Amino acid sequence: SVDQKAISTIRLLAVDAVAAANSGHPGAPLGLAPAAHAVFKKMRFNPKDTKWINRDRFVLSNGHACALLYSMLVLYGYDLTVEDLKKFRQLGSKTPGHPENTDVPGAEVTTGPLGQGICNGVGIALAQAQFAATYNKPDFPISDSYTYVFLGDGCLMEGVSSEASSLAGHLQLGNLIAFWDDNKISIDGSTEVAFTEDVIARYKSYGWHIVEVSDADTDITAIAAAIDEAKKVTNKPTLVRLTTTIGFGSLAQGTHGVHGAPLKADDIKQLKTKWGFNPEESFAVPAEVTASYNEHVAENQKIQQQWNELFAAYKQKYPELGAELQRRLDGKLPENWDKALPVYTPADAAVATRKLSEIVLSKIIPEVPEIIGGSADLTPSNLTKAKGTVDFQPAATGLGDYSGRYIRYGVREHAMGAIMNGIAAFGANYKNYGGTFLNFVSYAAGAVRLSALSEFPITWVATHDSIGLGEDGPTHQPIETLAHFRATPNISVWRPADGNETSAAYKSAIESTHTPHILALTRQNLPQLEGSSIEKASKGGYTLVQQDKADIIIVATGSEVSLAVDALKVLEGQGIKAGVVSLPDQLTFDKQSEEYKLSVLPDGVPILSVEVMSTFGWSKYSHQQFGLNRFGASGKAPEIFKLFEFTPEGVAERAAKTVAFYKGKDVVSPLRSAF
Amino acid sequence: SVDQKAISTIRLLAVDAVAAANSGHPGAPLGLAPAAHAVFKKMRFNPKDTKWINRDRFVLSNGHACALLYSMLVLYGYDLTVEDLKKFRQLGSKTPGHPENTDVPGAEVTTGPLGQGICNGVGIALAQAQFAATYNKPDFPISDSYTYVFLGDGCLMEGVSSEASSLAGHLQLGNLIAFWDDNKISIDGSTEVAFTEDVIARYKSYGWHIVEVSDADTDITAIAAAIDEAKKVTNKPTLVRLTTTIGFGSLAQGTHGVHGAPLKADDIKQLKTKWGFNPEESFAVPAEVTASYNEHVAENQKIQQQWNELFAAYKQKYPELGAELQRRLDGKLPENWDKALPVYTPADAAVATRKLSEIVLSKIIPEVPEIIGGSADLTPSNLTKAKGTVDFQPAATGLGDYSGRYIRYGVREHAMGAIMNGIAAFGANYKNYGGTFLNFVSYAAGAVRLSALSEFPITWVATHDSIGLGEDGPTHQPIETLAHFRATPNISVWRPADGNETSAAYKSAIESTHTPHILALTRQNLPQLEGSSIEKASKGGYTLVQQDKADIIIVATGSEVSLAVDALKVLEGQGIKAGVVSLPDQLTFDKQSEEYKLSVLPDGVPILSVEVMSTFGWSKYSHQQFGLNRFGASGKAPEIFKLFEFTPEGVAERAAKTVAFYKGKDVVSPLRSAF
Ligand SMILES: Cc1ncc(C[n+]2c([C@](O)(CO)[C@@H](O)[C@H](O)[C@H](O)COP(=O)(O)O)sc(CCOP(=O)(O)OP(=O)(O)O)c2C)c(N)n1
Ligand SMILES: Cc1ncc(C[n+]2c([C@](O)(CO)[C@@H](O)[C@H](O)[C@H](O)COP(=O)(O)O)sc(CCOP(=O)(O)OP(=O)(O)O)c2C)c(N)n1
Ligand SMILES: [Ca+2]
Ligand SMILES: [Ca+2]
Repeated sequence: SVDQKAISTIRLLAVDAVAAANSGHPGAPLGLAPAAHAVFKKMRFNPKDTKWINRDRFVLSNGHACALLYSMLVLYGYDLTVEDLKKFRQLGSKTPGHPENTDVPGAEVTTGPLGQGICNGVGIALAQAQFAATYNKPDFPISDSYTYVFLGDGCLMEGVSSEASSLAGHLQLGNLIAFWDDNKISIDGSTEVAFTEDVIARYKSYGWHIVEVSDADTDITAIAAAIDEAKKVTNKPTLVRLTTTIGFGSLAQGTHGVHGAPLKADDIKQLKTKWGFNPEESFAVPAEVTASYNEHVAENQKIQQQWNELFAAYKQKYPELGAELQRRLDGKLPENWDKALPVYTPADAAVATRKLSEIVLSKIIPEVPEIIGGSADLTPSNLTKAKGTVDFQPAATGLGDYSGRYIRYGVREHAMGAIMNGIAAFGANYKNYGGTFLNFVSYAAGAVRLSALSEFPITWVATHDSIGLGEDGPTHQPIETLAHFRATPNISVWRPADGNETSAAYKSAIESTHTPHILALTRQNLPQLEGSSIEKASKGGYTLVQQDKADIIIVATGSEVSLAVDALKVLEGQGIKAGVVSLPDQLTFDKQSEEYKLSVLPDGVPILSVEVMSTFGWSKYSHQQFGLNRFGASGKAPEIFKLFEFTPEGVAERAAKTVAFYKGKDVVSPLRSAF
Repeated sequence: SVDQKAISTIRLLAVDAVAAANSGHPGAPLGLAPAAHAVFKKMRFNPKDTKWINRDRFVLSNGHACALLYSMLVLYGYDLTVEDLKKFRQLGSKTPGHPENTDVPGAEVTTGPLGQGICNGVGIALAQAQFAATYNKPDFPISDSYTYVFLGDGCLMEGVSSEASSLAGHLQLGNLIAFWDDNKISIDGSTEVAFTEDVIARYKSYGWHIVEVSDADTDITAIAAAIDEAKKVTNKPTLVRLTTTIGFGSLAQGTHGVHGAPLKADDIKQLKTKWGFNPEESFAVPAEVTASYNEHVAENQKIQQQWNELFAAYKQKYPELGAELQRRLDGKLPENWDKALPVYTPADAAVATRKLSEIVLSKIIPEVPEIIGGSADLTPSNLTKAKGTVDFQPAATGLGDYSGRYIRYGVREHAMGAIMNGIAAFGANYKNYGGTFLNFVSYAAGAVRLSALSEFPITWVATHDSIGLGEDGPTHQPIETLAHFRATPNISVWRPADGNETSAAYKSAIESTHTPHILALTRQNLPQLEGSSIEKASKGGYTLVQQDKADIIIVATGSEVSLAVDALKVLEGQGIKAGVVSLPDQLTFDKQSEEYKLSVLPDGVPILSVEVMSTFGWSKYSHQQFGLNRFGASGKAPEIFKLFEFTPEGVAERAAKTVAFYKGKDVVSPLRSAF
């Protein structure tokens, strides 16, 4: 049949791609080709409009199997060709060894790190439910799409998927349909060596629906029926158990050796002949397969055409919502939304930056409907919920509604991070955030790094940034955390010192389209600074106190800017004139012009950094660094600062030593380099 | 009864400690006091010998509840007193706001970051099973102890606990007995808002035994019976569901407000009067409670006394095993064990450092019985198993034995990291390791940081360290990872360049008693270096190529040392004389004498670092830094190095620019500072 020919075509494209690269993973593509064929036949999508907001989404969570995904995209006429398949795993190609959303048309997210994709699917489905609840009206199903996810044993072993699966079951996400590649083989061999749990019983315990397909090597009728069954269960996510043979058809099928290395040439020949293909030919695409797939594309394009007319009629019937939806699909924030950002003066009271963050959210959430977010069981400590908003919950629970804007993530930082990536991936201008303590953002590093690589504008509201949190002690107090994330490409790490800087940090985070943000916020109160503004803090680094005859410049962030200002006064009494630079975001600063940066960190003056955490990175901006390179302590926060000499006198002492160290030396800006 | 008085004493000590600090968590201590009383009565331990190797272990995974743990330790006469309780959460005290094994007698591990402690308990139980299988003989139950863990809803939400619980069920760890504080309250309120899964059904799906105690606020008889029941189930870990009221007895019992803030003074008064205590008194310890607890201590001490005689008789009956056990309990490695480390010369072939690591393990595992380890489903890629060894599995599976030495962790990096901490915490000189790709050590950051804070000598065998891995691409290629871990206090991060350096890295990792190690290892082959040795590499940094008239010194690590050596030859043809420093471990180097370090990085010469990852940290050792501060690429590894100019010519160009940049300047060692 044509279906059988399509499945063989998919299998052989994937094998041939791996063969051409002499690198990659043929086993799961061989095993999952029937399911991929069946799922894509049920999916609504437009290869010529990858951003249609009512498309079904597909996520390959077992991203090593991406020769399968690329083969589907090529066969369906996405902007990816057989010539691209021939360049699988080659430098600069559109077919990298794991899928990258920035590079691969039709890759919704970046996978390869196991466990992430299923969580991203949870986030796509969460966003779809919120979006539909916000916009759909009687006779206007603006959003009714599904989220289809493939995942393997490795994804099911990774704890992040347990977190997201528990939460997705709680949230009754009925448009999520996941498929487990139940092939009983991982890199170390049989799953009997390490993974003997009853997966289906576990998924039932989360409140998922289950469908089992015992012969998923051939039974596409049952796979299609499982999708239809899943669509009838509107209040539970579904797991479809696909019992497959890894490497189906290979001489080496059912073995770990077929997971992750190219097949032998004679094996590929026998695959081809058993399936009616020419063993002398590679990258074959039978025209009848193209014709069949083109029929489905044409039907999907007519569905999108009708959706466009539905949307036009929606704008006439619901003018306000229609204009809001249009603006979001255009990628534009509300005009002058930033006029809602709070502004402060030096006469205003001292406030912790966690509380300033609460106040920002309170003002901007009503103005910007595409902001949603939550906390990982730290809502009353991170201060992440705007009073009066409703939680995102299924209405059946009585605890919220899908139109809600605040997500109770539970104690699930890693899944929160990956779910945030999925919400961003949904599109529609979602600007979404997640609260935890800065030290526990580290639990989510796997997902945070992918926010950066995937270029998603997600935001971590990362409170309790330092030893300033006090008594909870060193298991809670960051030391290495900012260095870790600043050292990751494409992460804006804001550490605002006061009210105006906190507003600048949010302006950046919400306006972002390609850069994730981490906002490092305090438990303890900080004064409003003389010289701060949204305008200057938006530059990432700025001169807070200008001193034309400076003996030293002190560059600082966050809670240490006020400390630097107090140290300047101590230094005055010692006959030393200091300037102060505030550096709320190193990435934003780095992106400013060379001349702007040199105006902040000029030649001819020693520069001392002050930040109560690791000194790593700080030599970009300073000659000497005063930081904290040891773990913290459990005690009242002011006593910890005193212990470590983060006091006006301790800063002044180190500043005076810095001035003395450079006496008789020629000093150039830390911004200069040899290459 | 005295039991009732003991429970009240525990509750009120915990509340009074929180009150004195005006900080901390009274709710779970109030709810778990009955269970703590019952468990400690069943436990065998010696307050005067916290290291008795056959003690039962207790782990408080819900570490915020540590006022409960501290109260138990005080009441039992550990080296912790009521005066220490009065200093709860105060700077420098022995009663920090979360338990620290380095600080608190009777704290086996450091908890506070949720999810970790239960995984540590899995590791303690894994070690006990391996230890018992290694040493026990007929009539000689050298090791027969249990591992008791308390954990809450937050621990059950964290994915790391799912990973470890799946694995513990697979491993049939019948001496693990965990207790879930089922109080239905977390920080964000009722668990109905975020955590509605059927926990018991999930634990059954992992192969755990379940006991439910429906009135754990009072029914210590049932808690004791649950322990007895768990002890009869020798082939499954047990979860005991303790249905409790958070804050039991408080006016605010059963609310989120009692989780994490001090009780009101009038609330404490009514607690005291309802339980027969004086509301005017704090830190009361009724002498009848002390007497009852002392009886149990005296009995436990007689049990340890008999164990000491059993051990003496064991040494007579099993002389070789007895001497091995004695040496391990003394904390000593085998005499001259390091003579087994492989040594190489520059005439030997190029080898990837992952393969050099395999070869080291092959030589040292037979010589050092306290080495055990595993991989997170990457055994044939990390090369972490010595040929001929048997896996750690329950014999019932046919796949291994508890005497085995190799652990199949599955795709569970985070739990692997926390399990490694538990194996170290068991003691008996265990030197344990865990393999994954360096980029996925980041999945385990929560546990890695605790290895550092807890001072455990665990080892990560972290292969595939860079873009040198090639085609798997940027989702697999570290950039930020070494900077992150080097910026964490107390982590040795070895990046050996060749065979001799890899042996030095293992010498350090195995000899460690207080510092975790990460060994960053290559996929790709590297040459044996002229000038390397175990002796010099043991210093962490050393002069590989000395040049008395150097125009520049190039400092490098790992795969970039050979690159620096090749660049030196290019530079010679440009009339530039270079020296080369190899810096296999920055932490070890930092610990050398100031004079040694200056002999490696002298004044008066520009120094350029070369390492194909983040430049963060490198200014400690260099004036200019050539690194990779962007994500990688999917392609053949040599092509990626060429793309980013990590070639002999690209290094030479930057070295020549560095020499020119410092012409006419006075240059002092990067090791100098102002303070
Ligand atoms: C978070 C995480 N941890 C481990 C992995 C590693 N891993 C993976 C890879 O890194 C690919 O993403 C490796 O396959 C890698 O490409 C090779 O080991 C490289 O070989 P070499 O030639 O360099 O030696 S896949 C994998 C588990 C496979 O088990 P599954 O059951 O999920 O997939 P299957 O049905 O067997 O195809 C596992 C465990 C990952 N991708 N993500
Ligand atoms: C990995 C991780 N994530 C989050 C936490 C935070 N957290 C915790 C803490 O950081 C303490 O370790 C906080 O309590 C913290 O002390 C306060 O929020 C500070 O308040 P503030 O005055 O500074 O505002 S506890 C916690 C969840 C509590 O739920 P459980 O059900 O585990 O405990 P319970 O029965 O309610 O006592 C949660 C979620 C953690 N300890 N570990
Ligand atoms: Ca599998
Ligand atoms: Ca709880």
